[PDB]
Amino acid sequence: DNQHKKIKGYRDLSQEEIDMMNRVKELGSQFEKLIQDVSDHLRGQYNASLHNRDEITRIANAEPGRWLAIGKTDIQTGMMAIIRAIAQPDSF
Amino acid sequence: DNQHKKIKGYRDLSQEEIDMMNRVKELGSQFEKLIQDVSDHLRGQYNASLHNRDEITRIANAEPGRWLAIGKTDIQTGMMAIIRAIAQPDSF
Amino acid sequence: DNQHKKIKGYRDLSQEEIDMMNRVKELGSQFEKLIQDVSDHLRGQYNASLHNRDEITRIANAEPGRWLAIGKTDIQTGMMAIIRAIAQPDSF
Amino acid sequence: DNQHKKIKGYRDLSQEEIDMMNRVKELGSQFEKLIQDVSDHLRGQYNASLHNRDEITRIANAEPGRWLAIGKTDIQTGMMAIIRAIAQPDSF
Amino acid sequence: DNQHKKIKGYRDLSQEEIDMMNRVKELGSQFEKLIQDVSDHLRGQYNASLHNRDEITRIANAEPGRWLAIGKTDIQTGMMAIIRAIAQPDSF
Amino acid sequence: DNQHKKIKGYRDLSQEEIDMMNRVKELGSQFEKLIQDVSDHLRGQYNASLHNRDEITRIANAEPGRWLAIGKTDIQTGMMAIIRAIAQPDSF
Repeated sequence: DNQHKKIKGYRDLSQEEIDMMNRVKELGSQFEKLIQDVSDHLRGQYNASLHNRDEITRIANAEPGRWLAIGKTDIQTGMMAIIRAIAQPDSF
Repeated sequence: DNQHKKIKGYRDLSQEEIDMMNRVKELGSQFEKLIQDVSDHLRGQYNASLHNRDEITRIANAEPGRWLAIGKTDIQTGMMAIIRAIAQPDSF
Repeated sequence: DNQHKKIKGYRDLSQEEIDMMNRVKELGSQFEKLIQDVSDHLRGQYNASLHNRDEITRIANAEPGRWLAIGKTDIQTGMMAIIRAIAQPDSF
Repeated sequence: DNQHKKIKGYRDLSQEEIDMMNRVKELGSQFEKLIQDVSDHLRGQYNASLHNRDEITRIANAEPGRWLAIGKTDIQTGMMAIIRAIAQPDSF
Repeated sequence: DNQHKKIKGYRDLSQEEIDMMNRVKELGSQFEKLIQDVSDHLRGQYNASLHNRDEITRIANAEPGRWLAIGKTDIQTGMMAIIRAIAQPDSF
Repeated sequence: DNQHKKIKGYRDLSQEEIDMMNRVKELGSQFEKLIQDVSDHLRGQYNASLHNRDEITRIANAEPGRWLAIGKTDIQTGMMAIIRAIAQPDSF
């Protein structure tokens, strides 16, 4: 379909550009694995700390699940910006 | 000096927590290498395209150096948020 | 070349999806025109105010060129996020 | 009440400045309509895909509702920054 | 344990640097108090307005709890960036 | 002129709402003073370190002026979001 040629901003890309975009994506998958690992650590920390009210309150005050979510969003939009720097669409 | 114990929010950390923070940092160094690589690609692209006004205008309109900078800032603040999710400082 | 099929995350798209992505892009071009208009207003404001030190200091303290730049970056990354919500790449 | 004169940062505005602020707001309402349209598309996509587990998993992995929400927040804060570039409050 | 010396990026800090970091943190606690105050105002506003459908719809359309949450996240990441400007870790 | 009534989104405000907005602004001026203080510290640090190439390279690698600028932008947009949570404009 060459669907991309139907989207505004399309630019033809070299293999080097594609490889660089794929590299950002592969590095991102390593961050995704790391984030899943941190999330499992947090789930365990909470489970172990059940019934310890002071530690449950400490975890709630630290808001680690929220901070992990912020980090995930920043990593992903950062990847998107690096890829746009490579792909260089001809649109605003 | 135990300087960190002089900073508000200090919490004692386990080795697992330190290892996880170091992992985020090591993955970040891979992104830093990737960003330096993209930046060199851009420098070459501009050099090759000197005197080709239409392509110099295309590069200026795509603003790839700006987009790369945005991506770097997002990757770094994302790392900071994941590390805070691990370290869990006891402060706002 | 079907270059996009060489990029990780590729998904086939319907015409409706392409139309929606093009609509975001067209609305973005209206914002780009608006931002260029505001930038010209600022250039005039500064020119008129040359030699009026108090008003030059007021403009420098308000930092309108910086705020306009922040707005441009937010509009553009917002467009990128809406387009990802439509295109739904199969990658992190 | 002239309530705005009770808020720090107040600056008197010209009609041109008000018109420009209203234009950003009107362009924003077009983006709000577009975002509502994308949200309805997503609701349909999910409904059609109910019982197709592989496609429900694809949608959940793509997180399009989250990405649309990120785009909405960026469009709105971008509007706020362009308006501050026009209005130029005399405060930090 | 000198745990911080086990984290990459560690740099020794002066008392002035620690005092400056503590000041950012103390100013942050004032913002946290302010945000809690605004949140209580919103809870009251909603309670008073129960049964007034037009005003409940106005509040839902204004999304003040969402905007307050965005402000909290920006204040906190801003604090983190100022503290990094002071602490100057030797890592990406 | 009641200029604000000419801007879309206008809502009448109570004195409590105005006081809360002014409080955010006053707390912001304390952050602005703190940021100016950190900026002066950085200027001194650089001056003292002139001719010490290793320390000049350390400062350049830490990018503290950039991080301080990021923090300033986050503090200011955070203030803007808290104020919108108070003022609750009737527009997107």
